[PDB]
Amino acid sequence: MKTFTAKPETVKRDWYVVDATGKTLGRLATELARRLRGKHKAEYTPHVDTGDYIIVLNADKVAVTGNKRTDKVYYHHTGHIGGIKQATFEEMIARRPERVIEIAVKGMLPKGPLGRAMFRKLKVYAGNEHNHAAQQPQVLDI
Amino acid sequence: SRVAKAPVVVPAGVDVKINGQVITIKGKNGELTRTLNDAVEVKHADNTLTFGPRDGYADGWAQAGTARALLNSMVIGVTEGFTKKLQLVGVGYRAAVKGNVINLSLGFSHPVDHQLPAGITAECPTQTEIVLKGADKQVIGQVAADLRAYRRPEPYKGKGVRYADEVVRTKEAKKK
Amino acid sequence: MKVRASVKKLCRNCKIVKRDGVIRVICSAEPKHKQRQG
Amino acid sequence: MIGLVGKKVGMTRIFTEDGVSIPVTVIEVEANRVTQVKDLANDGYRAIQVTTGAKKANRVTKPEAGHFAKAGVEAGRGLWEFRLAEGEEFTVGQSISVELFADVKKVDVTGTSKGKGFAGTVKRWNFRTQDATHGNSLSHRVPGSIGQNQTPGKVFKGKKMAGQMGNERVTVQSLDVVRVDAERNLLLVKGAVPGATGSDLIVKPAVKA
RNA sequence: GUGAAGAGGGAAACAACCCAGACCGCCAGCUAAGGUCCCAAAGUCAUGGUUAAGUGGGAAACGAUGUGGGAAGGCCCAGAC
RNA sequence: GAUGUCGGCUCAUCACAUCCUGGGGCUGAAGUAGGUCCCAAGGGUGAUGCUGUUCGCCAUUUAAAGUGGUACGCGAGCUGG
RNA sequence: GCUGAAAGCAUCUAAGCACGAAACUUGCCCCGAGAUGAGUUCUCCCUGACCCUUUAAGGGUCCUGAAGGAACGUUGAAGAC
Repeated sequence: MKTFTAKPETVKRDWYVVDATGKTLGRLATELARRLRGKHKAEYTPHVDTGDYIIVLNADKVAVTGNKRTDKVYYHHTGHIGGIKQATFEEMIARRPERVIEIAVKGMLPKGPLGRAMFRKLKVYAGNEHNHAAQQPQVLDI
Repeated sequence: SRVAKAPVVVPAGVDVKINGQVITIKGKNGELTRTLNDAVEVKHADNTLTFGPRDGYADGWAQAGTARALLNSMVIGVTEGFTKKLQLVGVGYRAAVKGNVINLSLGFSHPVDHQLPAGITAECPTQTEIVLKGADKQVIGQVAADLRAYRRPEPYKGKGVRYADEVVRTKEAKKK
Repeated sequence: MKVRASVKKLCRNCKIVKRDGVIRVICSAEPKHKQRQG
Repeated sequence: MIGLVGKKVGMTRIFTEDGVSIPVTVIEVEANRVTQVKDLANDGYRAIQVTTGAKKANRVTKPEAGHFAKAGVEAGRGLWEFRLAEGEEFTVGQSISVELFADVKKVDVTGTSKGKGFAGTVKRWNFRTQDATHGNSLSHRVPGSIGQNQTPGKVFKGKKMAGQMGNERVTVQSLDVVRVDAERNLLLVKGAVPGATGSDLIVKPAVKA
């Protein structure tokens, strides 16, 4: 016999909704990533995406400990010689509430085409209203 | 701590209102309120307030002492308020109050007009005097500091806006 | 303001205070006793 | 506030009685016809879409023709949008004329500059030419060095080089309004504006003032 | 001693460091150095402390009421600070 | 079994131990001026006589004529004193 | 700087409340949904059959070809092409 492998055309994916208010950023992000990758399923197979669709609400209310709210810096480079640009956690929340959770989860996911496909299943929202009522998400507590 | 041990005496005519952490004081001078820190136990008693630390909070005594001081200032606030006296020193330095605005002539090329906050009223006995009245100690101190900052007392003649009870300690340039 | 690695009291009126993680000497009698450790 | 769409007619002078010559650009501003009003509820922002001039009925496609017919206006030579401030409102089919600028006295004129084609670095970026003599070998107008050495190992992005010059949208700010002539559909602004004669110009009240 | 003339695991990568020398095959198990939130396998482990700087996760003489302890002192309820 | 040297030229980019402009404390800071230290890279920071010269010294400017890194930046860009 | 304990006092800091520079982020200008995360509004146009099977988001046949676009030509203060 050969070890069972998941088939991309027959995997079962479910929808969940998560409220991010008050949650620690990293401790929420790890759980989000492990469910996006599908590591909670008995059918987990490294080369196929078996994770679920997760909806995150109230991304602007996510919490961090210590002085991270003013001291965590987000660097990126534009590609030009001046280039280096930075933003603190507070600035990111004021401008992009969703971006912080998105990039934390992205940093916790495998790199490569499959990892990007996995990240595609994450729907992050600043408010507590989403447009995906038709997919009937289940309430998931993290 | 041992500042916080001494309870504050609630006199007649003033009442207290507590919702766990946010507190309210009402008296003849008016309305004062704040939210105390999460580590201090506000506890009204027979016409007194007693303050103590909570549990699981390090440095709860320091916060208790701060809360005791603030509430003491509130009680002294809603009754007879607070007063700050400012003096103007220097030739041509004048002050005048126009309703809710203080007009200062401090030797600039432009007029200086200061807008008072909600609870503060000003009154100029002379042009070299500014008397401030209000219930909030912090606000009146802030307003006095803001007025002082326009022309700080320089150390060669003491010219500028000073608190009435202030020492300037002038000095001479080199000699002669 | 004196910026030094070694800040000390210089007279009886000078006092050590730590403001925002910085050791400072503030002195009520002599203005040139002000010091910050940097 | 909104602006209007005109066309660059040419450039002349105005003589003032006190013996001053003012170089002016003559901008013909016909009636601008509002063809669509965009609002926050439907389009997510507030703006009006205007048309001006005329177009040959054979050159207007039934998509464009139907869009014009909905507004009930005649076909123009194009469509432009102006972002609306909080105060003003307009209605579809309304026509706006040049006396909008009756009391403005500074405008911002936007147009497409004249196309210079593929231009060298001396013309495009004001690079200095090298020696004309003294042994110079085939290198009188070339750019010279373009990078450092192994340590960068590459040419930095955004380096100034030869390429297309002109034929791009350019705005000139804070132009004096010299005359508004409603009956002639003329606006006269002090100075030069981008673009060749007969090209479209967008005139707006000065944003910086 | 190791490389030379040695593989493999670890050390982010990294002849010569650590554990440990590869007869061949197995979709068997068990361990060493290193690990057990996630990338990336396995503790979001139990119990007590200790640090708040991101120490951890780069630096000295030299400074400082930053805190967790210990052993000794002086003063003092007539009354210390 | 080849990594062209110096200077100039054309073109640069970055660091901050900031020359100028900006903020501030101390003065043995009256003002005019400064001195010294702290913060701060947004922009700007001479063209000439001699010398192959970098430099230097001049003679006049300027708001100021910064200092270093970049194969002492740059010869499949140029010159070659 | 203000109020303010620890550490009867004090103390810009610990709770809390203010300020403050050509830096920063905007505001001025340009590009920009391959922004694969490819978005938005208005408008225009096509609503005939038949057959064969593996049956599937299947393939042909005949009639039909619309909105539009291209080609070609007269050309351009557009442009190497």
